[PDB]
Amino acid sequence: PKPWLGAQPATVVTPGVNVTLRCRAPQPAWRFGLFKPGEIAPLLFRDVSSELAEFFLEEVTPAQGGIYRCCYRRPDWGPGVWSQPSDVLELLVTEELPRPSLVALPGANVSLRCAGRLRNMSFVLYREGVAAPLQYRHSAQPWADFTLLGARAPGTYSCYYHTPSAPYVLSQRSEVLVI
Amino acid sequence: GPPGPPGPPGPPGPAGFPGPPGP
Amino acid sequence: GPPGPPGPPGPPGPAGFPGPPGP
Amino acid sequence: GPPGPPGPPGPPGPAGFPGPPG
Repeated sequence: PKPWLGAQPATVVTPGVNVTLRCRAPQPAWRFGLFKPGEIAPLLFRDVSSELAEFFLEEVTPAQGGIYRCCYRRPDWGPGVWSQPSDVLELLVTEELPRPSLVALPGANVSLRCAGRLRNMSFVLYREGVAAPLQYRHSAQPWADFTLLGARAPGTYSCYYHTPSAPYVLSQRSEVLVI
Repeated sequence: GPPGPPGPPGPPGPAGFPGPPGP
Repeated sequence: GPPGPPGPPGPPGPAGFPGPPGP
Repeated sequence: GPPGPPGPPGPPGPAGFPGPPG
């Protein structure tokens, strides 16, 4: 019975905020383990006698980032014997997201793709000349396509991406794109 | 019935202005 | 009954920082 | 029922590019 792992408030956060990792098993367990990759020893472990265990990371630092896994254990189990591991949880702690690239896709109407390297982000298109953004879209993919209408296409554009909700982590703006 | 959940996050702010020229 | 509609979206974000200077 | 309270504020815009050189 594989447990599942969750991160609150987010999977991508700035250094200094508090992250609560939450592991849950189908039936109550005695000991929950928080593992980094390949290490037999859990970094953190909680004795709870519950189906749920919360791991509180106060003021996260870029060291607390990485791939996490949850496993549980019962008292009557062998030594170094743990349950099925949960699906991975990649926690990213950074001041800033890596800069996106803004390109035009060939096909009249014009389509742009703001591309970063991080999944689950909100992408935002800015028009050089206008303050408020032109278009914005939330995507699971590390890119988003914007469609520009025919004769409103020519101009100077740039994009940035950010986390969907607070605490926000922002990327820098892409190099401007000339149409 | 109860009040609905909160709305989604507001739209993103305006882009930052370029800085002054250098020394 | 069931709870109401989700609220309106929030206010827009603030403007980003003005850029650094020159060099 | 009645509608929810408004959502959280949006993210800030991207930071400004550095200025021209001297």
